[PDB]
Amino acid sequence: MIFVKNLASVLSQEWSSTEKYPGVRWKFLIDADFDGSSGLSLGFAEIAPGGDLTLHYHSPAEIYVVTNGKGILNKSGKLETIKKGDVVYIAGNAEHALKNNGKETLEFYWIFPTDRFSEVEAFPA
Amino acid sequence: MIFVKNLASVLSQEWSSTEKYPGVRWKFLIDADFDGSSGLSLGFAEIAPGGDLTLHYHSPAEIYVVTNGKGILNKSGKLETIKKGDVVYIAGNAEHALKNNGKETLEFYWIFPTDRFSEVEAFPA
Ligand SMILES: C[SH](C)CCC(=O)O
Ligand SMILES: C[SH](C)CCC(=O)O
Ligand SMILES: [Mn+2]
Ligand SMILES: [Mn+2]
Repeated sequence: MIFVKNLASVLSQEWSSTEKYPGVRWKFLIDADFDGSSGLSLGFAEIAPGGDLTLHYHSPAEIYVVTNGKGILNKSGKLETIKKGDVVYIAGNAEHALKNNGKETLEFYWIFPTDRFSEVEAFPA
Repeated sequence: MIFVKNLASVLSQEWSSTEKYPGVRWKFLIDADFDGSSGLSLGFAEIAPGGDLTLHYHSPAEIYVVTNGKGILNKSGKLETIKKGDVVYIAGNAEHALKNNGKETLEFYWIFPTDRFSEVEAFPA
């Protein structure tokens, strides 16, 4: 199949969040648990000011596509600023974090080379 | 490795194009041939007004993330307009095309679950 999604497409899907990531919420836009797509999966995340996608890692490589705001990417200990217009590559099992130190919402898509988000087990650093 | 890319980062890289796709050009932002990265690869593409990413297919699944402009996505014969903020899922081997019928540049990222772009074999449909 071929399909098109945007935030409006997933209006009926509630935002997801977890205690370990303060100020972060997300929705699944391309995901086998919702769509029967496979091979790649994609979500959309918002990080509120002060929010932190806490240091973690997981087996699959990952890409972030930053679409709004600015933040601080923790590259396994080395900090680098990121902003709208950036893409980020995270090698499999590399520890990474994303902090929103700005006043605007930090927004990005993530992509995994998996059918679904639930196949990706996130381990804390 | 973990790294960040944007258009500024790849200024030194020349735009790629082929007579196969008039009015289309691209750069590689996350790609084994440039970065030694693996698992996922990503490029940035532009389609000029009247440009056509001609109907084609390839083995791996693909995602588009539209960052600007508007286009007509050909979903194996069923057309749908896409615009900034849309993401597109294309199943492996599904026939797809992307035409820019608008006045502004159609810009998007593409993502493959492959180490590099050059290993993807596209066939005209
Ligand atoms: C935004 S979350 C649903 C997890 C993000 C990540 O693991 O990089
Ligand atoms: C922008 S191109 C380098 C081809 C992308 C695609 O396979 O749809
Ligand atoms: Mn991650
Ligand atoms: Mn394609």
